[PDB]
Amino acid sequence: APTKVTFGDDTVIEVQGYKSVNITFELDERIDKVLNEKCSAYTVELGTEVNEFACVVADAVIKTLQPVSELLTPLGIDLDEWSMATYYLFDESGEFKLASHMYCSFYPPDE
Amino acid sequence: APTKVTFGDDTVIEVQGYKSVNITFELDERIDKVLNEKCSAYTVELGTEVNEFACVVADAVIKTLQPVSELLTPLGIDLDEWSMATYYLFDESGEFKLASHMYCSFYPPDE
Repeated sequence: APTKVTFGDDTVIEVQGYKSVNITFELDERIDKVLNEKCSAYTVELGTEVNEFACVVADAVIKTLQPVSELLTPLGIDLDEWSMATYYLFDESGEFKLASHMYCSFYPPDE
Repeated sequence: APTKVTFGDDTVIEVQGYKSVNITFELDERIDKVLNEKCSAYTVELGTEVNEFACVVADAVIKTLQPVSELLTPLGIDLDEWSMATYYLFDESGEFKLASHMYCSFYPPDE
């Protein structure tokens, strides 16, 4: 919800805070170069959690690859199987917290 | 369109200016009481013109009176004429410039 700020008089503005998040994809090591081009730019609200931001990134990867579904099957990639995978998003140092540069992978951020 | 403010780092904020407008009605001088109570509070963008503002106040007046349209016919009010009538909005001094307090009437602000 945008925060309404009244300055007295008669004028009222409402602001919303976002953060420009750039994601480097490590999903398949092959089609990652095209994911870092077509669905690598995001802008998320400050109050959002990573568990819910991983969903819009998930929907964007499939919507990016769905038109070219038939050129993925020779590579062994199944969008139906990819549609239900667990997309993890962690910091540049490796932690499930929002940040500028984040990594996307099917596996947790190591240990 | 909300103006985007890049503060460096990765934080982007969207700012949109609005203006609190309350309109004292001069439409019928019998139902002007119930109009000043249920559709006299608006929040308009700083750049909106009055001729376009008159269209949302017009719809808000008819949509306020439509659920009780059958009680307006004994008073001599027909929405089908109000639905197609022309609504003027002017400053406290009779100018076509937005302000906190404006008037609404079927006639221009005198001469």
